[PDB]
Amino acid sequence: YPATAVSVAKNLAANEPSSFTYPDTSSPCVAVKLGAPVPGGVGPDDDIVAYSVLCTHMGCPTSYDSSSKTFSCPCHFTEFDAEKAGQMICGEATADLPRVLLRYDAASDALTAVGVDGLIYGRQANVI
Amino acid sequence: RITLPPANAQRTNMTCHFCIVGCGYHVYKWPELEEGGRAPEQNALGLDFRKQLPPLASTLTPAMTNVVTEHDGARYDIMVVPDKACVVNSGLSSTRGGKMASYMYTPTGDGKERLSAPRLYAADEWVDTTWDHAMALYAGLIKKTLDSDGPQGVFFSCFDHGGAGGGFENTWGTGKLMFSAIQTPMVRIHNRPAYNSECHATREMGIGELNNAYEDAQLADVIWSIGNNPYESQTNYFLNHWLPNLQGATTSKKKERFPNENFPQARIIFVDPRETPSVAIARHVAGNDRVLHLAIEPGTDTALFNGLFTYVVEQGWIDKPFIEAHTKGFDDAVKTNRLSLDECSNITGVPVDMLKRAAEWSYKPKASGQAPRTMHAYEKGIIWGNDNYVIQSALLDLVIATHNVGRRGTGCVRMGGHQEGYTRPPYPGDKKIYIDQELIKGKGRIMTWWGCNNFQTSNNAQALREAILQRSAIVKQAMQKARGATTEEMVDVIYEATQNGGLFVTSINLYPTKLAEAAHLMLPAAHPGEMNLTSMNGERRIRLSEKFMDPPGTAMADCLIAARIANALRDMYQKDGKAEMAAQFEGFDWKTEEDAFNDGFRRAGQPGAPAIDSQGGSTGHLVTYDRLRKSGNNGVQLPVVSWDESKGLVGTEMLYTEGKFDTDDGKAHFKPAPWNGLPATVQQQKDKYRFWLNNGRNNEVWQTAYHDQYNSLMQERYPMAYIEMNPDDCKQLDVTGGDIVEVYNDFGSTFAMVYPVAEIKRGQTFMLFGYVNGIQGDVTTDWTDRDIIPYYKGTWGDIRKVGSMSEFKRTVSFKSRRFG
Ligand SMILES: Nc1nc2c(c(=O)[nH]1)N[C@H]1C(S)=C(S)[C@@H](COP(=O)(O)OP(=O)(O)OC[C@H]3O[C@@H](n4cnc5c(=O)[nH]c(N)nc54)[C@H](O)[C@@H]3O)O[C@H]1N2
Ligand SMILES: Nc1nc2c(c(=O)[nH]1)N[C@H]1C(S)=C(S)[C@@H](COP(=O)(O)OP(=O)(O)OC[C@H]3O[C@@H](n4cnc5c(=O)[nH]c(N)nc54)[C@H](O)[C@@H]3O)O[C@H]1N2
Ligand code: F3S
Ligand code: FES
Ligand SMILES: [Mo+4]
Ligand SMILES: [O]
Repeated sequence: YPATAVSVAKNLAANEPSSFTYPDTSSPCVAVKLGAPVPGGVGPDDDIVAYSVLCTHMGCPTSYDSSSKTFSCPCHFTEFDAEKAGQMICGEATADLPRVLLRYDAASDALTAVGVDGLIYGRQANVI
Repeated sequence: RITLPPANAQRTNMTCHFCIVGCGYHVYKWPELEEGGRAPEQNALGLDFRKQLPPLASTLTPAMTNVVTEHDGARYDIMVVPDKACVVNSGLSSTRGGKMASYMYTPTGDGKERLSAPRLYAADEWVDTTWDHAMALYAGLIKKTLDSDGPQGVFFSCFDHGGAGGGFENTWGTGKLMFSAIQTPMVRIHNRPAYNSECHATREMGIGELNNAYEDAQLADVIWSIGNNPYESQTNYFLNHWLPNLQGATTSKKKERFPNENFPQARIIFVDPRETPSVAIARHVAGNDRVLHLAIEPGTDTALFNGLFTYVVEQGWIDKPFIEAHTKGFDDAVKTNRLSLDECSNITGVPVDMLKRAAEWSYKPKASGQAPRTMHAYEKGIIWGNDNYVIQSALLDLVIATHNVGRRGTGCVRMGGHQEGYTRPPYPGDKKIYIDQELIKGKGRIMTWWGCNNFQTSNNAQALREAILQRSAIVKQAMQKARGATTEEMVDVIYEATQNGGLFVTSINLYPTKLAEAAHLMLPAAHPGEMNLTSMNGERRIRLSEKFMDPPGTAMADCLIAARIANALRDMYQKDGKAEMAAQFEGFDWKTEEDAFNDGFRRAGQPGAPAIDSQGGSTGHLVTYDRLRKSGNNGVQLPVVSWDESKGLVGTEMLYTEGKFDTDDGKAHFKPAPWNGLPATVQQQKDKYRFWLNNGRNNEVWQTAYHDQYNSLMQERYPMAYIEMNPDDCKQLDVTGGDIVEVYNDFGSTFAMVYPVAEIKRGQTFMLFGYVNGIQGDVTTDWTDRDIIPYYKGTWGDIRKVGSMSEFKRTVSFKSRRFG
């Protein structure tokens, strides 16, 4: 996997997702500072998480619902919990939403995507 | 990472193992370590994996693949994906069917605990044994019981459904063994305590419960979902047929079929005390103005329909010419079911304006002159409701008066649970017997649970388990005391124990299950793919699921386990010099499941065949595995009208299109539907306790969780049965998501993790039924209707806080499951 810099923590607005691609331009993802710590979250408040926005059920792009901190898929109504490492709350998928691993460098305050937990939709492997 | 199948990979057809919808799938099998190419012509999927696939191009994830190990020691990659060309699901896969590959047997996967050989309880634990030994003990006991007590000493609780753990081959096998050979009347069904139907009233009225096509849902002006949560329990029927109608995508089909007729935007009406994910999604798609949620008072369905019926009659919104020529008993029903909308509203709690709206959308003649086309779908909300027989009597009267059966776009049908696949000899008794009570009272020498787990699913289940566990402990002590005895001596020792209160228990399953707590013997069965299997779905579409792998160890098809039992009994009697007894066990000379298909389903109604009751009917002989395989996952809708080389199997889309019904005189029969309120037994708990204990399905969990219990993601999501509670009620009890509460009444006690749900009405709850950790059935009552159909949805109890479980709070999401 490549080491793609996503942004500096300071630039992530509270619960305001920021788009980026990983591990390539055909794989759309989003990073978000949840506002309250969660396991696996990084950053000064351990609340920054990142996911592939494509639903692993059939590939539809998911939208981030700020009020519930969940990702919703409009195609067959599957919903993923951004605070539970992408756990599927309800839906037709058979896996958690692919989660992007972010390395946070305190010195530079940088956030670098360095891996993915799970398999992004529409590809034999994460790295094409 | 995922391994693609080479373009020449073996491909077989597979119907989903689980729900009634029966979605079509393909199974790809090829040697492990052999990989297809990324170029489209280089893989059996014909998909371009050289570059990112676009959205909706495929449904494929690691859980949909696996590596099985065949009996010859060879390892094969398998991939189970939905079939885009199947008209049922159009390529859609639900979260349950999507796991089929992960739940196929492998020695290292989710199914590694499958039964690979007969198992025996010895030395206070389970050990593998052989089929010869197992049959020696099993047939031995059944033989002694038959010779001393007759058939009434043999008890069974067996599936009567389709799909995995059922099917036309398996129901014929077990039925022929139970009813024709053994001849025991002591048999209940997997989901009901007696040998009865969930649809006695609708059938007696002339309307079998699966009388339309899934396409009728696309053609409907209005759809009623009664005591049904379709998005979670019949997912793809709801998604591939219902929603497209609401979205306006089926209007061209309506236009092509019906000339000179207006088609208002489709609307949907739910009769459910609870606001479910189905309601929420229906509102999200069609808008609130096109959805009517009649959130009735629990058990008041009969009052609702009597009120609607009275109203459509007063308004004249009925099909008089149809009532006149094809029905009997209309005037009597108008009198016996009379109920004003104000009385109806008082009883049901449903506003009068809403009652009027529902009737206006559904039955008031359209501007063009035709009555709307309204499909009435119903399931366990009223089947396991306040008097099964009366509610259907009330509902069907409404449907019949408004000609909503027999017209395309209509129909009053069950939504179903499991798929169907029934072929059996007639039940050998004249009386309905509540089996669970007979066992509790101590009747029977041997009990065999076949393809079911009543320890988690019977009504008033705590009473059953305590009793079975007690009667079983007696046999256990005796068996342990006789360690070192011969198989023949052990049979005598066991029989004696049953003469002193004991009960010998056998389980024919895919897994040990909770039944392993009481069982003395367990026999390994095989599911679809490890065997060939036929079954039909909710529109009577029969398909063949093809074998593509070997069953674990010596596991075998249920119909074949039945033959193995019958031949061991025949042989034991021959050796005992009893020729007549040996003779009644002939007829199971089968080598493959296909032989059962030929012996039952295909002989139905044919000359020289025994009495057979088959959903395939008397033209079932036209069906063969080869013709079904050629029909693909679309198969054919029963009943088959004919077959020819050019057109193949030709079927029937909708029943009753000529106004001829399944009754003596061919007319639909109206019935009286008296409103009696809740049953005394249920009312007593309601008067004594605080919460209504609603219970039922969860989208992701399949039944008793026999496979799910072994799946890491499912374990982490639902580590305990959950109970949906109103937030105000939670605050009062001082509980939050992940806390454990005890639920109880006079029938038993149970527990669940709290799931705060804003949509739950105060004083009401919803608990996941039949689970492995927290058995909801323990608080359900022993009340059943006239045919012994349980009111599983009618119970009340108190709830108290037990404590907190940090792990549940760490891993379990308690966010809303209602979309939007
Ligand atoms: N409170 C309450 N109770 C309920 C209900 C409710 O709504 N509320 N619903 C009722 C209803 S509708 C139902 S459908 C019942 C279900 O009651 P059950 O039928 O007891 O539950 P299942 O999980 O369907 O049981 C299937 C069993 O067969 C095994 N099995 C799977 N495939 C095969 C196969 O090919 N062969 C064999 N031999 N075994 C196999 C599985 O491991 C499992 O043990 O529960 C009923 N009880
Ligand atoms: N995900 C999943 N799907 C399944 C299954 C599963 O285990 N998991 N099992 C399959 C099987 S065997 C079955 S039987 C079906 C069940 O299909 P459904 O019957 O659709 O599902 P249930 O949850 O049993 O109950 C349906 C609804 O009845 C409502 N209800 C409760 N009491 C009443 C009442 O008095 N009146 C009315 N009108 N409604 C009431 C409940 O609130 C619930 O929403 O699903 C099938 N599909
Ligand atoms: S058939 Fe299976 S649980 Fe179809 S919706 Fe029921 S993928
Ligand atoms: S493509 Fe997301 S729920 Fe199906
Ligand atoms: Mo059922
Ligand atoms: O069912």
